[PDB]
Amino acid sequence: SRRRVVITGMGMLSPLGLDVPSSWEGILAGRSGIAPIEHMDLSAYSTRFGGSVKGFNVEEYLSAKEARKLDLFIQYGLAASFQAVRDSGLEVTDANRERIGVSMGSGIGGLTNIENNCRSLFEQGPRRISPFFVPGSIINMVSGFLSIHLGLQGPNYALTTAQTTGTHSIGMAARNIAYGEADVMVAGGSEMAACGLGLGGFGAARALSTRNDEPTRASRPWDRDRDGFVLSDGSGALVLEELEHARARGARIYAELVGFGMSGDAFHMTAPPEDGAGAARCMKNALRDAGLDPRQVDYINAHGTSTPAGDIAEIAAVKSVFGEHAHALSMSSTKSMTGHLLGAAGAVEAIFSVLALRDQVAPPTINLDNPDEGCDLDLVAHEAKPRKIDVALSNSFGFGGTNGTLVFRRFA
Amino acid sequence: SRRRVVITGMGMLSPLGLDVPSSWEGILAGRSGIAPIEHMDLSAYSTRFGGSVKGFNVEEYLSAKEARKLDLFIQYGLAASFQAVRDSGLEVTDANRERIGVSMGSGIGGLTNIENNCRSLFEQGPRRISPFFVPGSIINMVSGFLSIHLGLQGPNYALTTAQTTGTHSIGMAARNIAYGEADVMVAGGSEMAACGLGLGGFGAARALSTRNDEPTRASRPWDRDRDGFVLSDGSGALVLEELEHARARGARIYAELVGFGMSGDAFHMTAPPEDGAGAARCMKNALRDAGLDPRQVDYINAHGTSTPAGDIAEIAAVKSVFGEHAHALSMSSTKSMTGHLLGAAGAVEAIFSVLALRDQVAPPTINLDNPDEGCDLDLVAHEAKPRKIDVALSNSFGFGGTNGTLVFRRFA
Ligand SMILES: c1cc(-c2ccc3c(c2)OCO3)n[nH]1
Ligand SMILES: c1cc(-c2ccc3c(c2)OCO3)n[nH]1
Repeated sequence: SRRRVVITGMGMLSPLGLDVPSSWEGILAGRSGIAPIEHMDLSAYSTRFGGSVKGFNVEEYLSAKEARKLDLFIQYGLAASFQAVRDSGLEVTDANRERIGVSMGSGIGGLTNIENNCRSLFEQGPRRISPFFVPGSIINMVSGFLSIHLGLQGPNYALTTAQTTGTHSIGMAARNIAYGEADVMVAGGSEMAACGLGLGGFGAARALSTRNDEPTRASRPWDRDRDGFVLSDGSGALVLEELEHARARGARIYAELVGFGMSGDAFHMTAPPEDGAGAARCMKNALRDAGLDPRQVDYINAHGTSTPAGDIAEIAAVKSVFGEHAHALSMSSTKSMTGHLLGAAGAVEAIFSVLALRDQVAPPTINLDNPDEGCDLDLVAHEAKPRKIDVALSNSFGFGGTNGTLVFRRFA
Repeated sequence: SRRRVVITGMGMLSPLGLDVPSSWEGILAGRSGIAPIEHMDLSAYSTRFGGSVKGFNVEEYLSAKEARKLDLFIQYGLAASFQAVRDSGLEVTDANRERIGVSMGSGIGGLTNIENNCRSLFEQGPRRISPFFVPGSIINMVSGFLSIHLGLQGPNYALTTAQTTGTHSIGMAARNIAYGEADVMVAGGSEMAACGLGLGGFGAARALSTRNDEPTRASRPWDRDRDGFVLSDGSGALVLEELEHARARGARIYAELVGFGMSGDAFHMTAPPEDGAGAARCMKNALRDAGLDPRQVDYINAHGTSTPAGDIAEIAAVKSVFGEHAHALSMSSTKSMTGHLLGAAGAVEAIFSVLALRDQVAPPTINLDNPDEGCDLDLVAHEAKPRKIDVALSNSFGFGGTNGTLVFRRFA
C-alpha cells in the first residue's frame, strides 16, 4: 500500500552553474546563462547562441579513460547523479543495493556522438565508426553507467518523452518507491543537443528564438515579443527515498513529493492546444494524487518555453485548474534564465521547485517586459519574490502532446 | 490491492511476416527471417545480412504525406499499434479516451532519418535539414502520433532501455492499469537500426555474427558455433486492459499478465555476468510480483541473442531460479528465427509467449545443432514442441545490465 516519497539529495549541471547551489544563486539573482555558442561555428545557422555548461570538468567525476567513451549528455547525467547521491549521504551496501535503482532520461541522447560517427562513416567508411558508438550514445547509459559505478541493482530504466522527460522520470521513479519496487531511486534527466543536427533540426522547424544580437533577452516567456525557445544543456538528478527509510538513517529531507500527473493532449505532434486542455487534465491528475485543494498551490514552475502557443496555453490551463486562485499563486519560468534543457528541463526545474520550498522564494521570470494578451497572473516579472510556499508544482509539456506535473510540499 | 491486467489485442511487423498470424506461422514452422540486406552497398561492412521487414505497405495505415514525415521505426510502431487496437475490438469514446494511454518504446529510434539529415547537413549545410527531422525521429513519436490519431488522452510515454525496451514498456504499462491510472494501454516497441550507422556501430563492437555465407544459420542461441547476434527490424504492440473493463465489453482475452520484474546487473556496459545473477534476481522479482513459485513456470521465451556470454548467463540464471524444475520447463529463443529486434525484441517475444499459451506449444530454437558446454536444458532444439503451458516467462537483458521479465498465465 502506497508509501510516502521525499527528496534527500539533488545534483545539477546548468548554464548558470556546475552544481545546485551555484545554479540557484544565479536563479535568485535573475542571471542569464545564455550566450553565443563557442564550441562550434554557427554562421550558416539561423540561431547561434544557447545555454552552454561552462567549464565542466569531467575529471571531478570520471577517469579521462571512461569519459572519452561517453557522449556529453551521459557525462552531464553522471555528474548530476554523483552530486545527488553524495548530497543524500546514502551508503550503498549488500543489504540495500537491490532496493536502489535509477531512472535518468534524455530527449535526444548522444546526438553529438551520432553526428561525429556519421561524419566518419560518410568521409572514411564504416571501419572508422567507434567501437563505443552505441553504448556511448544511447539514452539508457546514464542509468547503466551509474548502476555499474555505484553497484545499484534496483529498477534500471530510462524514459524519453522529449521536453517532458525529466518530469516523467522523477514521477515514475516516485511510483517505483511508493508501491514497493524500490526504497531509493536516482531520477532526472540530461541533455547536450548543441550540435549541427540539434541547432539545425530545431532551426529547420522555426522553433528557436533567432535573437542572435541579444541572446540574454531571447528567452522571454509570456512577453509579447517572444520568438521561440533557447536550446540549453545540462542535467538534474534527485535522490528520491521512502520516508521511513529516510527517517531510519537520519537523512536530511528537502521536501516531500506528494503528487504526479500524466496526460496526452492527443492534439498535434509539436503544437499544444491553445486552451491547454491536456495540461489542465495533467495538473488536476497531480493535485488529486496529492489529495490537495488547488488553493494550497503557492508556486508553479511553468514549462514556460518562450514559444507563442506554449506560453499562452499554460496561462489558459492554470486559469482553468485554479479559477480565481490563479490570481493568488506565483508562476514563473526559470527558462527565462536557463533556456530550455529539453529532457533535462523537468529535472533542473523539479530541483528549483524544491529550493523555492526550502528558501520561501518564487524565482523570477526575467525579460517579461510586456506581458502578452491574457498573461495577467503573477508571473514574478524581473525579480525573485520572497513569499509563503507550502506546495510547489512543476509542469512539463513535450512533442507528441505528452504532459507531466510534479507536486512537492514542505516536510515537517 | 491491485487490478488484474489481460491482453485483448496484438500487432506485429517482423522478419517473418507483416502481422501476428503470419509471424507466428513462421515461428511454429522453424522458418528464418534472416537474409542479405538489399538496396544498400555493404561491401565495406563485416556483416551484410539481418532480419528485414519485407513488403511493408505504410499506406495501409498512413497517407503518403504523413509517412514521409516519420522514420521507419515510427511507421513500424504505428503499424503494430493500429493492428493491436483493431484486434482488441476496443471502441474509443469521449467517456473512455482519458483512460487509454500509450507506451511504445525504441532502443535507438530514428537512426535512418539521422543519417539522411546528416548527409543534407554535411553536403548542403543546416538549411537543408527537414523541418520534420526532430518530431519525425525522436523515440516518443510512436506514443505521440498514435495518441493524436486515435484521440488517446491517458498516460503517454516512451521507454528506451536498449534490448530490454519492449519488456519494460509492457510491464510498466501493466502497472499504469493495475494501479488505476489507465484502463487500457497500447504498449510494446519498434526498431529500424539497419542503416550504415546501425550495422556499422554494432559491427565496430564486433557484437554481430559475420556468417555472411549462411545468414539463416547465423542466429544459433546456445550452439557451440555462435558468433554474436543478428540485427533485425520490426515492431510489437499489445493492448493491455483491466480485467473487469475487458469482461464488461465482451473482449476476447488472449492471456493474463500476472508478473513484471526488473533488476540491474550493475556489472558491465555491454556483457552480462557469467552466472546471470542479475537475470536471476529479475526472474525471482517477476515470480514474486505474480505470487508464483518457480515450479509453476512451464515455458520461457529466452532473451537468447546468440552471443557467447549472453546465452550461457541465461542457462546459469534459469538453473539458479528453478533448481529441480529447470529441466521440466521448456526454454527457447525465437531470435534463432527472427534475429534480434533490439527495443522491439521484448514486444514480439511477449506476443510469442502469449501465443505459446493460446496454442499450447513451445516455439523452437532453430540452428541448435551442437548445444554448448552446460546448455543441457530443454531448449526445444530444431522443431516446435506441443506441451502443457499454464505459465510463460519472457526475458530481456540489455546494454547497461538492465533486465526485465514478464509473467503471462492462461486466462479462464
Ligand atoms: C532528433 C532525433 C534524435 C534522435 C533520434 C533517435 C535517437 C536519438 C536522437 O538518440 C537516440 O536515438 N535526436 N534528434
Ligand atoms: C510502477 C508504476 C506504478 C503506477 C503507475 C500509475 C499510477 C500509480 C502507480 O499510482 C497512480 O497512477 N506503480 N508501479
